[PDB]
Amino acid sequence: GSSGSSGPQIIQFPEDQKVRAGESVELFGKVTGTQPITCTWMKFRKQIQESEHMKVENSENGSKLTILAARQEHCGCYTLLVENKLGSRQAQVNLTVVDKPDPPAGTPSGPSSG
Repeated sequence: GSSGSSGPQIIQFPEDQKVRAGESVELFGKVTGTQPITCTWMKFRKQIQESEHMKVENSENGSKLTILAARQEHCGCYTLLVENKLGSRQAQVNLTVVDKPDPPAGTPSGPSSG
C-alpha cells in the first residue's frame, strides 16, 4: 500500500521579479515527492556554477539559489531542475538587474511628502 509518490514537483517558486545591481536575492523552489531528490540550478540552458556571486543550497524541502552582488549579466531567465527515481520537473523564472535608485514618486496622499 502506498499513496502519492508520483514524482518531484515544484509547488513553490518565485515569478518574474527584479533586483538592484549588487543586491542579494534568494530563489527557492520547494519540491515534493520521494527522497532522495536531485535538484540542479541552471539558466538559459546553462547550469549555474556555485561562486561568491551565486550560491546554492540543495536540501530536502527543495533547492535554493542565492545571488550575491547581483550583476547586470545575472539578468536572465533561470531554470530549476528536479529529478528523482520517480520522475523529473523543470521550472522557469525571469530576472532583471537594475543599477538605478528608487523610482519616482507622484501619488496623491501617498508618501505625504511636499
